[PDB]
Order: sequence, then C-alpha cells, then structure tokens
Amino acid sequence: TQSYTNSFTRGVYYPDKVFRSSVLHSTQDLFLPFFSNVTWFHAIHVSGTNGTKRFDNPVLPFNDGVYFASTEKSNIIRGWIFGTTLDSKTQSLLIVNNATNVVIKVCEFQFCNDPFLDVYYHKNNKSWMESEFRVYSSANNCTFEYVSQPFLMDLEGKQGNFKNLREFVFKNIDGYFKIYSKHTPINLGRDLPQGFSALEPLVDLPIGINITRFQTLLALHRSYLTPGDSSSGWTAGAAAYYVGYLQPRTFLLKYNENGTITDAVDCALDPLS
Amino acid sequence: NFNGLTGTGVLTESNKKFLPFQQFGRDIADTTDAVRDPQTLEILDITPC
Amino acid sequence: KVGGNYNYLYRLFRKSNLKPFERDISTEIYQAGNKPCNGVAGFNCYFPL
Ligand SMILES: *[C@@H]1O[C@H](CO)[C@@H](O)[C@H](O)[C@H]1NC(C)=O
Ligand SMILES: *[C@@H]1O[C@H](CO)[C@@H](O)[C@H](O)[C@H]1NC(C)=O
Ligand SMILES: *[C@@H]1O[C@H](CO)[C@@H](O)[C@H](O)[C@H]1NC(C)=O
Ligand SMILES: *[C@@H]1O[C@H](CO)[C@@H](O)[C@H](O)[C@H]1NC(C)=O
Ligand SMILES: *[C@@H]1O[C@H](CO)[C@@H](O)[C@H](O)[C@H]1NC(C)=O
Ligand SMILES: *[C@@H]1O[C@H](CO)[C@@H](O)[C@H](O)[C@H]1NC(C)=O
Repeated sequence: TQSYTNSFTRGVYYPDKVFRSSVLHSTQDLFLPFFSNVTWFHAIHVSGTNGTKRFDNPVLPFNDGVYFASTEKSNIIRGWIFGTTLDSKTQSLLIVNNATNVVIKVCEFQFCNDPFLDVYYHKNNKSWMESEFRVYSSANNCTFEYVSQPFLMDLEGKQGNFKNLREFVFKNIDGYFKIYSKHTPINLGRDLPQGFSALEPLVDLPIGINITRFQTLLALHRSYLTPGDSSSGWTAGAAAYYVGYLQPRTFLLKYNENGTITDAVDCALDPLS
Repeated sequence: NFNGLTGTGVLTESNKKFLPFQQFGRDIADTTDAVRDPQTLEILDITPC
Repeated sequence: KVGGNYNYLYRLFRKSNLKPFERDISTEIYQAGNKPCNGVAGFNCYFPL
C-alpha cells in the first residue's frame, strides 16, 4: 500500500531568527523542491476478527533531513524513532509524544519489537485507550533526557470538513538535530493544499550521532477510516501519512510588511524561475 | 548595550510585530534597527543621531 | 603509573572519517582483509581500540 502525489508549494520555513519586512531575501539551504513528488504510506488494519499482518511501519532512508505531513483528527501518530541500525550496537533516538509530554532519549536501546496490539483491534464499540505502549527493553550507557512540553497539540475539529494538517521537518547538521513545525488548521477537502504557510523553528538539540534510518512509533492498537489497496508505483490512493526528502536548494523569499513570508520562488526549477 | 551588541542612537517605542523566537530586527545593508529589551519583553526602535 | 596505565583507549581502524562533533563507541572487529571477519579475532581482523 503506497502511492504518490505532488507537493505544490509546501515545506518552507524561516531560515534564521531575524525580523525582516517588505524585502526580498535570497537564501541557500536544505529545502523541499517545488512540485516534487511525495509518497503515501497507509496503515491498513485488515480482518479485525483475525490477526493478519499489516506491515504498516516501513523504515525510510532519511537522506539529509525529511519533511513530514499528517492529516488526522486523533492522536494516532505518536513520535518518530531514528537511528542507523535500531539495535543494541548503535545509538538511537526515541522521540515519543504522549498526552502532555515529550521524552527524548538518545541511547542504544537493545530492541524495538512492536507496539502493543489487541487481537480484535476494534474501536467502533470501545473508545478508551489507556497506557498500552512499551517498545524498548534496556538502556545501558546514555544521557540527554529532554522531558519537556508536547510538540504537537490537538486543535478542536467541529461541524466536520475541518481538519488540521500537521507539518514537520527534521534535519541533522554537524551533530545538531533541528526540528521545525507548523499546524495549519485549514485544509478542507484537498488532500495536500496548494499555497504558502511558513514553518516556525521548534527545537535544536546537541545529539551528535549519525542517522541513516527512521520510522514511526504508530500506535497500531486500533485504526479506523483506513481503506486498503494493492496499488504500487505511480498510482493514487489515500494515506494521511506523508513523507518527502530535502535537497540543498537556493530560494528567494518575499517578506510581507507585517514580517511574514508571503511568496517564494525556487531558483533551480525552470529557466524562467 | 543590549546583550553585548553596542551602538549609538536614540531609542523609541516601536510598533513592529515580532515573534517569540525573534529578538533582533535588521534591514538592507545588515544593520540593527529594532531590539527586544532583555529585562522586559518590549520592542524598541533605534534611530541614528 | 610506573607499571603502566591502560584505562585510556583510542580508535585506530574504522570504515570512514567521522563528521564533526560525532562520536562512535561501537566495539566490533574491523574487516581488514579478504577473510570474512566473522570470528572474534584473527589475522586480517583487527580490534579497532
Ligand atoms: C514523481 O512523481 C510524479 C507524479 O507526480 C511521477 O510522474 C514521476 O515519475 C515521479 N518521479 C520523478 C519525477 O522522478
Ligand atoms: C507523559 O509522560 C511523562 C513522562 O514520561 C509523564 O510524566 C506524564 O504523566 C505522561 N502523561 C500522562 C497523561 O500520563
Ligand atoms: C556500556 O559500558 C560498559 C562499560 O564501559 C561496556 O562494557 C558496554 O559494552 C557498554 N555498552 C555498549 C552497548 O557498548
Ligand atoms: C498586518 O496586521 C494588521 C493588524 O491587524 C492587519 O490589519 C494587516 O492587514 C496586516 N497586513 C497584511 C499584509 O496582512
Ligand atoms: C527579571 O527578568 C524577568 C525576565 O522576564 C522579568 O520579567 C522581571 O521583571 C525581572 N525582574 C526585575 C526586578 O527587573
Ligand atoms: C555513521 O557516521 C559516519 C560519519 O561520517 C557516516 O559516514 C556513516 O554513514 C554513518 N553510518 C554508518 C552505518 O556508519
């Protein structure tokens, strides 16, 4: 279960921490190229009576930072795990987002078997979900605990047709792990809206390890509204779980009179650009 | 002398909408024009003599 | 010490140069020959530390 789509003008953030207004700034950094293609991975739960395997948590290359977008009203997505081997021989991050906290632990966790999963996995009759996640086993030699405020909140969705698109970008430069984020309340029917909404800086950490793989700690205990298909290659579907890769591009940003970013032009897409 | 960045000029109350992660303000030619007070969360505008 | 100090270790063999401010603490036998370095120790298989 995987498809493709087009990311029109999404994935732009503030390069630095200096206020600017009514001016055009030319910058060069790791950005998401305009009109690039982004994959769709869908988490499908099949035959809740039975226990059919899902394979809903693929491992992705993480080549020079990644862009992430999710459109879910619930808190089904909970954290992302990074690392080069995800074994006991190497050190792996454990960014985990529970109800009101974020625990970041860089360590050499022995194993990450799987999230807890009920055999029925049915949420049409039951709704409560209490303390049913435990992924690791041991932690021998490590530091850098960062218990802090939750990164992603939950905006209220009312009257239907109102969902919040959550966008994140993670990068690693000279042993520093940078995370930017933005939660756009307005997407409506369009799967990936076309427009501009800059990402504000969120967190910078001194991790200092190599990262060549990552995946998600998706709580596969239950999941609704997850249609399935056998499509592959250049096809279409529905996933509500996006991902894309950054490249070292040069952009030209236009700053509004109020200090916000209104428009941007890529300097490597077309001859006219 | 705001947090180690010296200068010279008159300071006035400013009406620029900063952001929580933004402290300094610049312009063309890359010179400081607006500063955020360290002790109190206030925005000041610098004008030369 | 007069007898000798052995509590200080340093790595000599590894696949590639490490990026700035990055630390490697893995203790695995380096593949320094055509022989598959699956064993604990042997010729063409060096302890990096
Ligand atoms: C990228 O995605 C598009 C669909 O939007 C597809 O046609 C193309 O083959 C993909 N790969 C590229 C452009 O390398
Ligand atoms: C989230 O985790 C933190 C630390 O692990 C804990 O203190 C907090 O109580 C947790 N949240 C809830 C709602 O239990
Ligand atoms: C943790 O430290 C001990 C003692 O220094 C060492 O024996 C052990 O191998 C270390 N853990 C890992 C995963 O290397
Ligand atoms: C800047 O903010 C003011 C304050 O409400 C608003 O009236 C004005 O429309 C904003 N400017 C732009 C270009 O949106
Ligand atoms: C000390 O610094 C804090 C920073 O926010 C400020 O709120 C407070 O008023 C300062 N105290 C005095 C006595 O100036
Ligand atoms: C570990 O970090 C080094 C530092 O340059 C990098 O070359 C390597 O690709 C990373 N991953 C592995 C598996 O060695």
